[PDB]
Amino acid sequence: MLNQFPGQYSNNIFCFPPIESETKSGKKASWIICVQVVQHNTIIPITDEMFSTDVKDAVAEIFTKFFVEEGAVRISKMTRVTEGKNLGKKNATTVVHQAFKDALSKYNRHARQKRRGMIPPMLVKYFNIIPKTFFEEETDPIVQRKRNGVRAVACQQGDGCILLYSRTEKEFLGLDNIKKELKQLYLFIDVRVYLDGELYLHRKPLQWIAGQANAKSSELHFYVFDCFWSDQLQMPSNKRQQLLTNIFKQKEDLTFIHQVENFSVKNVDEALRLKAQFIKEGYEGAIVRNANGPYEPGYNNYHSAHLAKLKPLLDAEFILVDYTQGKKGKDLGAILWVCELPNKKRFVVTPKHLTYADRYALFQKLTPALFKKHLYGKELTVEYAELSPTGIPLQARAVGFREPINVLEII
Amino acid sequence: MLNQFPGQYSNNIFCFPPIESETKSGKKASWIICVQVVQHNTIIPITDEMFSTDVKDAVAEIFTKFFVEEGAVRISKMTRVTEGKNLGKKNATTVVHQAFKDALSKYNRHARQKRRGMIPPMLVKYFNIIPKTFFEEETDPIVQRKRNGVRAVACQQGDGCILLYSRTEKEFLGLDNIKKELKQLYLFIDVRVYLDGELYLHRKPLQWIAGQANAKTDSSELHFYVFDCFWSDQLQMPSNKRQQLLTNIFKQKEDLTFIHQVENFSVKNVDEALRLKAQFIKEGYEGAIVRNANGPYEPGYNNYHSAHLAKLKPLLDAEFILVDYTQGKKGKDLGAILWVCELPNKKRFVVTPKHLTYADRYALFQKLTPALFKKHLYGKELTVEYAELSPGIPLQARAVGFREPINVLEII
DNA sequence: CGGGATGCTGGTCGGACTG
DNA sequence: CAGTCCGACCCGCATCCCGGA
Ligand SMILES: Nc1ncnc2c1ncn2[C@@H]1O[C@H](COP(=O)(O)OP(=O)(O)OP(=O)(O)O)[C@@H](O)[C@H]1O
Ligand SMILES: Nc1ncnc2c1ncn2[C@@H]1O[C@H](COP(=O)(O)OP(=O)(O)OP(=O)(O)O)[C@@H](O)[C@H]1O
Ligand SMILES: [Cl-]
Repeated sequence: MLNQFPGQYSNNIFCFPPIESETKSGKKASWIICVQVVQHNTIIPITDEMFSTDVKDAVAEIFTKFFVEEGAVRISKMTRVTEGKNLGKKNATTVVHQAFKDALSKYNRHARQKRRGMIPPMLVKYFNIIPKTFFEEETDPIVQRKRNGVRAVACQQGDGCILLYSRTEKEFLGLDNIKKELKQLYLFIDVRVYLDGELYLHRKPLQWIAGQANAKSSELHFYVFDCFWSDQLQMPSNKRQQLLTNIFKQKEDLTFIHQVENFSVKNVDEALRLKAQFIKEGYEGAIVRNANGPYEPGYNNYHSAHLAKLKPLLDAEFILVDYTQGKKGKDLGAILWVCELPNKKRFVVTPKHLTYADRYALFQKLTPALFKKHLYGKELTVEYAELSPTGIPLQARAVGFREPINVLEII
Repeated sequence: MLNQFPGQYSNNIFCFPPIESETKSGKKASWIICVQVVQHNTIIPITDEMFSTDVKDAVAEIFTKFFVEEGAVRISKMTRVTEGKNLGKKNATTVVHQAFKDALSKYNRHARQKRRGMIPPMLVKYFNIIPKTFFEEETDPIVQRKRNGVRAVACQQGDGCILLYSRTEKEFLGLDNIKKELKQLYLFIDVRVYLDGELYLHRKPLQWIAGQANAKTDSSELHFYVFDCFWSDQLQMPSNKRQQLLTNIFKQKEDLTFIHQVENFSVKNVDEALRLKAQFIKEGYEGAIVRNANGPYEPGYNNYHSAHLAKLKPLLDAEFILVDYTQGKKGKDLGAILWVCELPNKKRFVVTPKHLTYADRYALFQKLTPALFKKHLYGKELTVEYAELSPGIPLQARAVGFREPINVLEII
């Protein structure tokens, strides 16, 4: 299929992307290679069918065009492809398909003769909250599913090696099914691009997925949800996702590598419905990306404020050790609980099922005495997001106690 | 030049190493490829001169031999090499040289069709001490120079990539001069081998060497000095055997410019080892490495240090505040005074008086008082020769002397 | 300095080859 | 007769050498 090759198609002539460079004189140079199909002294339009079956007396011609900054163009002689290769085998190529292969050959080699390490993948700062600025952009944010697998970044070392490394900046062993497909895909795409994704196979626990990724069965898939260039880390998230989609338009025959579906939302409610939907399809949640977010690598565990994860909260039990009130605004005068981690380190937990009138009334009517006799030392189940690395649970809310009490009635 | 190719030479026929395999029946199979040079219907001996100039009407013949466990041998047809390649260019090969290239081709491909990640480099436990067990082995230990550079392990990923990683298990950028030569060297050597060495360029500070190794834009001026090798499937292999394999690897290619084997020295006693250490310091190296002859390769998994290597280097210098004194507990150190300095973190450690006899250490610990020490030694600054920092206390610490010099034997 | 030619390794294809 | 080896064919990466500026 055409458009699997990089470049623009126009007036029946397909041209690969111009490769620009500087010369000794300091002027700008451009070099372009182009493919055309000639039958009966006529350039005919290129069709997807002629990649499977030849057309009678059609000849493919390849030529290059070269010119300095605002100078006259120079053309090469036409190399005529009149015949496919591996002509007897199942490897056989059509004339047209073989010409594009030779064109992409000369193109990739020209790029190599006239032209990179591991970058830590970007990390998500926000958790079940979407900053209002996400919907103040000219473009709507993107929503993606949140797969509970193992994270991996792909790149090509320039010598030709495909690098698959981890969130801990560690190269992966095995995954030959994926590295094989990445080697194929990198012939058709810019070799400097980093592909950022998740190793995963659906309906499988993370212990199994992490088991295959770390160990040295070729059954995992690679779901790419982002890309970036080392020299253009400020490129907006939106533009990075159009480029990523042009990369995957090229190859749709891949079996183990997949682009992650992108969803547009205009408000928080649209986003929370997609998060609901992905949980029922068995995923871990949703990812929200600001449309103008740059690529902020996670150097020294840095989290970007232009992504948000939408996940369900974790469950745990803690010992209630004290109570207090909120400080800021509406939370001022509203009661908060103080649980404690086994390290005697303590944290605030928010009553989830009480109105603000209750939180005000409860903090007014409670005494150190009545809390020592009825609440101290009780076990309290706490929905929380993450543990601050401090170990403190973040965004902690009290679901309820084991032994059920009504705190409104305590005397 | 012949011995640049793996295999044995005998009766004028060179044969590459047998590649063994299993069959469905479970019997052992062996496959061998061999090269011979025939002139006038006679196998003539292969010479290094035939790699630069052809011999008239000599033809090189390549053939394979294949046989199952204790079964009759099967022979292939002879592939005749009558002509070198790149015949007009400076790339030209002789007939004989071209045949060995084609043999090593079929050999490497057969090995690939019938057949690995980072392992943390092994770490040195002992410091300016050589255990007596090093000299109880059937073979004498090996001493090497200690280059103050950056450590690196080389291996080949099997797909064809050359991996150069660090002690931190992190792949290196740049070093194209070194990776280029490793790719050429790995055509002739077992592809399963790890080469363990040091990135270095002599008479240059470590800030510069580390500067070129870490950055992705080095000037391609560093060298790679290999001092060990290992196989993932045979980490119990004794140090001695690993160094012959390593030396056979480097016998092959001596044309390399950026890759070097580290000179091996035999010693029979501690004094022999310390003279080599002295000698390397005067040539500007950091010290010596001592390897027990039967030491396996123990990778530094959780910063694990192997008790079958020892470094011999000069000690570091520092100043600490004297805060207390005590005595030794074990044997000859019993009743002998020790000082107690303190790190800025208020953590304290024992320092040994270096220039006092044991009679002095006994007398001092008997005659000293908390009073006399609080008034003349407490809080003073004391220079301390030490080895390393315990992962923070200085280890093997010795007192050179104080800033303001006092004679502690005369304190009253 | 751009590119054809040459040779190399790794990939796939297809036809023996042999227990 | 089931892998099991291997020549053949392509292709990306090197180097060598000769136009092409
Ligand atoms: N489409 C996606 N976009 C971004 N991240 C995704 C996506 N699908 C799955 N993920 C995973 O979610 C993680 C979000 O980054 P974050 O810093 O939140 O990780 P974490 O909190 O340490 O791990 P977890 O999110 O599992 O608790 C990434 O590491 C990635 O592996
Ligand atoms: N011939 C050699 N054999 C072994 N190690 C060598 C040799 N030459 C230099 N070295 C270096 O000495 C180091 C000894 O390992 P060790 O665990 O003692 O390192 P370290 O103590 O953390 O670093 P340093 O030795 O610089 O203090 C190796 O990492 C290696 O880089
Ligand atoms: Cl040396």
